[PDB]
Amino acid sequence: PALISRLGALQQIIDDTPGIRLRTLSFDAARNALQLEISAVSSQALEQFSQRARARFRVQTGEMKPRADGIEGRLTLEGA
Amino acid sequence: EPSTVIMREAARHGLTIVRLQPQGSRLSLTVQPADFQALMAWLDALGQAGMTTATLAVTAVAQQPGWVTVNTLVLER
Amino acid sequence: EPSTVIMREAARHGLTIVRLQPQGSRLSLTVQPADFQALMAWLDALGQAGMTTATLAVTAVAQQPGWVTVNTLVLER
Amino acid sequence: TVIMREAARHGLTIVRLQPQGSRLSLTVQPADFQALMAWLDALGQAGMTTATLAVTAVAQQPGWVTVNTLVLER
Repeated sequence: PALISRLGALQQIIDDTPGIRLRTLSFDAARNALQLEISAVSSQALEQFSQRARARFRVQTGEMKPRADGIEGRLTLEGA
Repeated sequence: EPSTVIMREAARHGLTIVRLQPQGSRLSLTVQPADFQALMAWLDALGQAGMTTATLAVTAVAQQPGWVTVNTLVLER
Repeated sequence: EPSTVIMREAARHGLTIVRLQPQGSRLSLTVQPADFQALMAWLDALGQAGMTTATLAVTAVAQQPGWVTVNTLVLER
Repeated sequence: TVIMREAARHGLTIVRLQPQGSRLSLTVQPADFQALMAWLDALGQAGMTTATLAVTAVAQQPGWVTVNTLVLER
């Protein structure tokens, strides 16, 4: 279950990074779409502690489509 | 017996089910604010028992670091 | 909606439902060992919501002061 | 401005460069995502942060994305 089972650690190592926090998460098996929503709790930590994170995806069986960043302490991932 | 296994495992992971309403082969669940890790452990356990997560939408509780509200949750056999 | 009101109130009173199986216009419930006071509060609340206790059989847990197993419980609307 | 010099230093190209006051709207060619981030992080150093960034992972890509939107500020 490479889709479901990778949530959790995925949540933690995000929430563990000094500066940011997983705000919102959505999964639809039918549409195969994992929408993530990461937020800032600082002032430029969403770019710094981020480049790193796209090494974490693509070491299991990934799903990465787009990644929108709109500086409303806002970063919208899709693992579809 | 699907509802029973869902509820027994829920209790085993510290979670509280409030609503358990079928659509058909799928059950729409309403769940109280939960530790996200516990939620996943629970769903993963259910996955091993043949009920897979069809839909899941959660939002972080802003003042509680590991916790989420469960907005949507639908299981399917 | 009978199952929903049962479950919501269960959570409100610190109780855990394991089984919720109908047998015609009445629901047979299986409940985890509980504080008797909480159990009564719960059933009393359900009574106010239009689900009356049709059957109830409980035994004290030895050696837990205040606690009972719910041996039989059948609700009716 | 050293947007263009750093772009070259990290492989691949800026195509269009329109201001709208203290912010620059860029169009950028499909890039290795890692290189893109290195570039933006370099630009971050000494001023000039990423205001907006929207990317799609162009199909059959060991690490590549198209840059749909990009706006820098400062």
